[PDB]
Amino acid sequence: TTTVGLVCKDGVVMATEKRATMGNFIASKAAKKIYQIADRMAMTTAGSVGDAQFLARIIKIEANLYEIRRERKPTVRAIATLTSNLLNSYRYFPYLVQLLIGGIDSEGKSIYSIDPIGGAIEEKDIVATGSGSLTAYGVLEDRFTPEIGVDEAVELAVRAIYSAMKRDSASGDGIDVVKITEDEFYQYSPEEVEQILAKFRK
Amino acid sequence: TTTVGLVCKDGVVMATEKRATMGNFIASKAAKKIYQIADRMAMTTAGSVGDAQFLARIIKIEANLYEIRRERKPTVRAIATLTSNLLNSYRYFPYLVQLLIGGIDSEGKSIYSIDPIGGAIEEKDIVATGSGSLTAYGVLEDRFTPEIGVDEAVELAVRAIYSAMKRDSASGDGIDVVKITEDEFYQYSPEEVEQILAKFRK
Amino acid sequence: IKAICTEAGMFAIREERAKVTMLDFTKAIEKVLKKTTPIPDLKGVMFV
Amino acid sequence: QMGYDRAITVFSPDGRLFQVEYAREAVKRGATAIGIKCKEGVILIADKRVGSKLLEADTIEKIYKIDEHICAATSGLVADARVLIDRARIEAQINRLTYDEPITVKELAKKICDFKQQYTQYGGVRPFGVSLLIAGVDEVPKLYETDPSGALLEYKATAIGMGRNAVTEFFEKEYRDDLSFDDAMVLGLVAMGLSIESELVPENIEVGYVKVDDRTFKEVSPEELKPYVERANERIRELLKK
Amino acid sequence: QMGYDRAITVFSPDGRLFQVEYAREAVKRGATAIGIKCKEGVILIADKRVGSKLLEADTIEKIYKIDEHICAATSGLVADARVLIDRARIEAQINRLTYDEPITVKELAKKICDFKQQYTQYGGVRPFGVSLLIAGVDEVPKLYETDPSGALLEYKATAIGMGRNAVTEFFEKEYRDDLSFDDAMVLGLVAMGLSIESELVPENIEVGYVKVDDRTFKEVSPEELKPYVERANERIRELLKK
Amino acid sequence: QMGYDRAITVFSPDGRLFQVEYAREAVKRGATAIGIKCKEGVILIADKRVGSKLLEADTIEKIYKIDEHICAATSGLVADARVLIDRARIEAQINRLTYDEPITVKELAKKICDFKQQYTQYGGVRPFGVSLLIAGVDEVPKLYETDPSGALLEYKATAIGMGRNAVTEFFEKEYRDDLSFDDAMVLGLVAMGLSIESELVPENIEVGYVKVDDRTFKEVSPEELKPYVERANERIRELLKK
Amino acid sequence: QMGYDRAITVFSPDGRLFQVEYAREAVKRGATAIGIKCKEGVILIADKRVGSKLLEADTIEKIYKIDEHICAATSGLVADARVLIDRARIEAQINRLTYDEPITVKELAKKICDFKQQYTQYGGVRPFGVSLLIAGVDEVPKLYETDPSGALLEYKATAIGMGRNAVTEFFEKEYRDDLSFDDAMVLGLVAMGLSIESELVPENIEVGYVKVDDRTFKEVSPEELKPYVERANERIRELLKK
Amino acid sequence: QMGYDRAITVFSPDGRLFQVEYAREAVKRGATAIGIKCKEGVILIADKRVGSKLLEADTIEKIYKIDEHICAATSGLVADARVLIDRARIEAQINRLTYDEPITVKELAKKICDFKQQYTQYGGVRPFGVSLLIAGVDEVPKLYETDPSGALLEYKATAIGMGRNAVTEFFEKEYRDDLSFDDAMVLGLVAMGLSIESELVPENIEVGYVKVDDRTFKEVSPEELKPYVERANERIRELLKK
Amino acid sequence: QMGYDRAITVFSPDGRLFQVEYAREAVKRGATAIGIKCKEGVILIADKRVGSKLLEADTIEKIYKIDEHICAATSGLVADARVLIDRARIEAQINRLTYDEPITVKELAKKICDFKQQYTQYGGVRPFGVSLLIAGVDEVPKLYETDPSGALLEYKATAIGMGRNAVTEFFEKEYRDDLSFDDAMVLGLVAMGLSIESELVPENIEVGYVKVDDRTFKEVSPEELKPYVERANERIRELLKK
Repeated sequence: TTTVGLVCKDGVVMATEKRATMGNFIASKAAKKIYQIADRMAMTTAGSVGDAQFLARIIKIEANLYEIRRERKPTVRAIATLTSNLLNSYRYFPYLVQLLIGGIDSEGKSIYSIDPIGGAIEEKDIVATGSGSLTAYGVLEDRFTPEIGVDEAVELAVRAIYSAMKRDSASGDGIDVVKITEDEFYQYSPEEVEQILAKFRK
Repeated sequence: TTTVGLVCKDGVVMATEKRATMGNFIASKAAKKIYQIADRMAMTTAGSVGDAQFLARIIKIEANLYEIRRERKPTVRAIATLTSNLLNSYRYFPYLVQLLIGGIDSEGKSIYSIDPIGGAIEEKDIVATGSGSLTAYGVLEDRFTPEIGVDEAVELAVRAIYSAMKRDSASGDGIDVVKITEDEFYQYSPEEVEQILAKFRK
Repeated sequence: IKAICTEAGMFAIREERAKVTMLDFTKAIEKVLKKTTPIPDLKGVMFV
Repeated sequence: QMGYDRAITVFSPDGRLFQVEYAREAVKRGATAIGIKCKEGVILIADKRVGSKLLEADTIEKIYKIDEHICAATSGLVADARVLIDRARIEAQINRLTYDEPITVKELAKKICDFKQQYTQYGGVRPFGVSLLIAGVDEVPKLYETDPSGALLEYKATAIGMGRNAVTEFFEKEYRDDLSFDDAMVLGLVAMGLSIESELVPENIEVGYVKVDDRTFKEVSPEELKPYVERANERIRELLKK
Repeated sequence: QMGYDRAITVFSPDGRLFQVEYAREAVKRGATAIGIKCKEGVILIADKRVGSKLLEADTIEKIYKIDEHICAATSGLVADARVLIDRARIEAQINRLTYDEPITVKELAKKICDFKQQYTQYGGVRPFGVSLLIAGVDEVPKLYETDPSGALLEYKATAIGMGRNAVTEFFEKEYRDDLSFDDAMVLGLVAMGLSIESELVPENIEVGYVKVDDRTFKEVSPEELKPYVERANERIRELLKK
Repeated sequence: QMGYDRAITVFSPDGRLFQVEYAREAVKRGATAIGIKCKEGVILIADKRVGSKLLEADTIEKIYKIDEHICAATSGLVADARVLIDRARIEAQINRLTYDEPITVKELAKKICDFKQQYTQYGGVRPFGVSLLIAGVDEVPKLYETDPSGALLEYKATAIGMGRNAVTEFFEKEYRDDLSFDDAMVLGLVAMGLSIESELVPENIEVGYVKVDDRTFKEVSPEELKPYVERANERIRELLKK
Repeated sequence: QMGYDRAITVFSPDGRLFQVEYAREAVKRGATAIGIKCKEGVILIADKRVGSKLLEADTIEKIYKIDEHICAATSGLVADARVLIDRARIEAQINRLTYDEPITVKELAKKICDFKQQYTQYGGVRPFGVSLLIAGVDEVPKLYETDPSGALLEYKATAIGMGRNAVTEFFEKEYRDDLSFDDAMVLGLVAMGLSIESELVPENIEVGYVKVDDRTFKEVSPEELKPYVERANERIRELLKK
Repeated sequence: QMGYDRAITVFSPDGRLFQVEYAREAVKRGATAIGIKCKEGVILIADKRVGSKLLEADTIEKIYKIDEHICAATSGLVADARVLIDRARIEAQINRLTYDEPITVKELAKKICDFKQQYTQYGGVRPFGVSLLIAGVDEVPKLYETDPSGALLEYKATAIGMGRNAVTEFFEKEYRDDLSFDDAMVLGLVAMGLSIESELVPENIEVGYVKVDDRTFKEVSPEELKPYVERANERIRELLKK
Repeated sequence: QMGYDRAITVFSPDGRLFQVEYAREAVKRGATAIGIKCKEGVILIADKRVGSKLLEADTIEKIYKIDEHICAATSGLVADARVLIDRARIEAQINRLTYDEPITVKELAKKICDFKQQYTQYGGVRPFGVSLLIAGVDEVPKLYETDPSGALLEYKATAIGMGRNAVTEFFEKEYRDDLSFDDAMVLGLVAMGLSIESELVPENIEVGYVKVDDRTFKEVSPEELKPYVERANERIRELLKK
């Protein structure tokens, strides 16, 4: 499996593949890998479905409680660090998930990549996560632009996953992309996204 | 994955190579693996990003708690013992990491090597640690004199790890220098470092 | 209060005057306090 | 009153908790600590007045560093305040650990008020007889007063301690809302001067503050107290003759 | 004297155990908060008049977000309020953790009542001397009063604190179920007006609402509260002629 | 004095518990409830006629579904009811958890009493001054009253609350053990009508039942209730003219 | 006064704890202990005076060693001192465990005043009723009086005990910050001899001292007190003729 | 006094804990235990007469073995004597467990004082109503008296119980350090003669002693007692010719 | 003295525990039990006399075996004896578990007494209301009396309960140390007769004994009580003729 993230100056744009494939397996008809943490906050996971979903419930519940406490919107940092800590305290029940918890706040736009050993680290350019990550970097780093919008960012999140998929058998499809342009939380949803790669193949 | 450190005559210099890869996701290559304990205290890690930052955050918090409560800046030996005792606490799950804690304090410059399990031993002016340890000792000690300064110490730090890199393949390219002279706590980051050793390698 | 006024005028006599002033008053007051305070405000050193 | 003040568990038919108020009579035994909040920073001024010349002036202080951009004062028991405020350090720390965001002054106040609050509810352990002034700047200055109950009240000019009633009267009259850091500083030296009822020496007082630009705690040296104190002494003498 | 209000583990022969009705008297002394229920939402109003110009005219808060669709307002000690409001926010979220369902006003209410009763039942700890108003629209608007007893009472529209009786009489006559959001809002501003026997200026009141057609909490901005108040003041003045 | 009544772990010189005898009267201080057993089910009727037009007609509620086929009414303090019925409900589903058995009416009340036994023995906690009547059909109809002490009494017709004494007398002459469901339902209401001393309106009183054909809790909405009430109201009139 | 001294939880109306007041009398009944701090060290002297020759040559023990360069001496209840001091040694060892640094006198003092504070909060455990003067040389000499209340106060020359008042008056004239190591320790013997109202001999005083220049605590033999005692008698004699 | 003595927690205006000093009165009633140190060992003599002659008074017994060079005699409750001695026994064997050293006279005394003291500060539990004298030669004679308070006073001769009064007033004249092993054993036996006001029989008395040149507790059989008893009986009789 | 008697954490100002004094009066509102020691063993007798014939005296027990060579009798509450002998049985056997040794009479007497002391430290538990007489043969006969206070005393003849005084006056004249088994038994029986003031009937007395020679406990039936009871009863007749 594989998930991608990039930091634009207009938003944060990330992508997932909903399917989680062992190597031929179909986990589910559709499932969730993109969790809406806020209209400005997102969680895109590569790893297990069940751990990712488990952690997400906790986090969604604590984002809104943290908001009511400071009477101030959750920062990107504050959700990130919480997940590092949540993982290490509850590791008694095994965790095998990499998270990308990102979004938009006053400081700007940023993504934090979290591994299940812990850690939250600052990314302002390129990030990709999973077994398809190695291939994905090849694509993203050559075609990155700092001045990039969310409009050319979706095309890239597609391209990056699309290559991982065509060279990993353990990378499922059902490609959803989330865009957070700082005005809304758009999900293109599978049907349009499949048409972005229809014009990259043929 | 190898770290160095040297006492100069006037500061403490440590360096850490960025490139940490576990599986098919590169964790670090553009994200840090050095954390700020106090103004002119650092801790460098060789080992996983996840382990290294989670344990360092506690030590960093308690460094602040030290400073404020007693109105006393903590020493390298103070931070060192504390870290040892905490690595005793949990060791049920991955918590085996090679830490170098050094910097400037109000009794001189010190480096202390903290063993993965607990324990702390001191190093007069040269340390290493890592799997490149054997190659690094040669490069640093030959070009180490009692009278080397911080400018030429940052140059050296890069030379030990990059001579070592060749014999290794648990490490790759991307490197960070930190310089702690008591006038700056600057984090050199890939760009700068690649450019200084561009004159001293070609 | 009538006794304190009387103490003060008597205090003046001890100080070789007919003039009653503020130091003659302060002792006169203390004499009467002696009886019915002291209550220690020396526990103010234990309060920040 | 009469057994409905002799335990903390009780209530009175007045609907007071007389035990808490007595805990607040503890705040009024101790010395005055006064804060002003202005748009360009926050000002904290503490009494450091020594009972003797054998008392060491260095610690008898109120002012505690808590966070990089948070200091605070206390009034109440000495004993209660240091334990309570070492709790506020920890709490500030916890927040930094788990969110990696330095604690806002407002959140801090809600957390340490709730800590005093378990000790007010419980019968097995007394509340602290302390009020705090929690002063810091997060993005823009903030000033709160904690009650001995655990009540939380936002202020822009406030006092606790013995000198409090006169300082309440004082900031009605004198304080203005267009004032700078420098101008409101002097005014708080006149206010400390009023409460102690003499013209201050800069060795029986201590100042800490947080400015927005600096975004730090500093502690004002005796060298650096003097221009505020000299300016003050001029207006303080006028109120002790009129 | 009574001897039935030494602890909460005592009862009266009257059946009206006095020590929790003295937790009730604690509420009354506190300052007012009114809940007004309409068919287009619920409106909720509470004091912010507190203190003079020493105190903030932006004192935080009496009008709590509990959810992003539930608000709460209080009377009694804001200390006892603090810990309770904390538990409310976590509890509400806890329903969300284990169901991913918005907690309904009725279900939220029953859980805070249960929390209150832990402290009420044990004799080694006192009740919270605070009452709560819980206002939301789950999908039908609902309004409850939770007593310091942790007892539950439902109202069409209700108030608590010093002004309880004035408002009570006010809505007795005028309140109808056919009021619109505008009508009911201005009517509750008249009633708040009466409670403090004075006009309303937009800094003495914080006012929030949960709307039917959004089912989300939003707090009315200071200058946005100014036109409701402007029409209300007319009426408050007519009645303080009397 | 008298008692020996400030501790529950101390018996009076009569040998009684003043504390519990006192807590029995708090059931009475609260609102009436009328339970009636017939041979074609068991009806429980609960008073929800209370306060003025300031309250909603729904005032919670007072007749909780305990299980599918078991219900209970409450009289007395609401706060105490809230937690009691919480345990009751959880224990009803616990029997099905460990036996997959619909809980018997009998056993459920015995364990409602067993919880309450614990809060009568242990002085670390108050008695609950609340009484539930427990109506259902295990497979025959049974009506119990649970008591604050934890005493347990099977009835075949009863009242509790304000009407406890009044209605015992009503039923010596009137109540038989050969009544129909309908007759019984009307007769429990005449008596309820007797208690408040007034005509009943079905728009503020809540009736539920469990029949023997049904074996399910059902609840009677006011449209249905109308003919029952109309046959009650003639008789309530007959009574209040003598 | 009455009822505010039957536990440590209760406050009296002035905000004073009368329980805590009785704890200062506890300090004052017991034997005098004087500390005099100078630039070159800090000397701690405590009364070893015995009312019989049937008590030991050195009665164990008036001046404890509690770390490498940190000592304390006692006045008040000497029973509590055994426990207090068992703890003080451990806390100073502890900091040597966890940072492997000599603990500073201040932070050691903070921690012991937390251990008092722990028994002050709880009303189950009565507080410490003994006062220790913890003295040591770190960065520079430091000297504290840690009170039963759980408060620390720093002094530059100090006293506690029976002699407490007499030696406050003495140092007010005689102590100055120009005093050598020797002129100071000798001045404390003069202070001690007034206090007992007798010439000093080595068997009725116990001296340790702390050097800067060794950075170590030493405990001075009765033999090496003998010269200083001799020097001291002249001044004591003059004072006892005044 | 009153009210400052019907709890452990209470302090009196004197600073004394009258509760603890009333458990020293529990010791004071029954019976002499005598300790006498000398420069050639330490001898511990104790009473062993108990009631009439049905009681076997040749056993039970004050001089309990605690180590191979540690013995203590008791005065006060027999009930308390067993547990405190048992703890003492535990602590002695902990030193052997963990250091492979018999514990020193000083440290055992030090410890067992701290144990009594822990129990002083806890409320709802009392200190022990027994007093011991701790006699031993580690490598040096020591003789201690450990108090029901949990304080430590080293003596070179003392007595507790009924005979305390007699033996003090006797030892003013007689006691010296020039005593040997023999002169002390007979002299403490005279001391005890005065205390019960009679001549001694080696049946009703028991002696254990710890000698420097053996480093053993040894318990003296009545045949061995008897020679020393002859020496003493003539002295005791001349002194009861007053 | 008044009020130093309603806690057991409380000594009185006269030194004595009056709480314990009142715990030794519960034994005396019980039935006598006499123990007498002979060279050939140890005999334990107890008053099984019952105030009516609707109870069956034989089964009501009085005197229980504890170990296979230790027996024990009770006086006081039946109730407290049940907890205490169950303690006893478990403890006697616990020695056999970890040493494989039948428990020594002293040692059991001691361990029961340490149990009883522990209920006399803490004010949270009522001290025991019985006394046991512990009589067995370990290797030699021993005959103890345990006290509710948790004290042990060796005796060679003793009683507990209401007859305690009379059996003391009796055995003061007639007790010898040179008695045989048959004589001791007779003497104890005679003595019990004085206490009840009347003849013995085999059917309301129980006698159990442990011989040294055999070291096995055996219990005397009514059948075999007969020879002894004729011989004893003639003496009782003569003695109580006077």
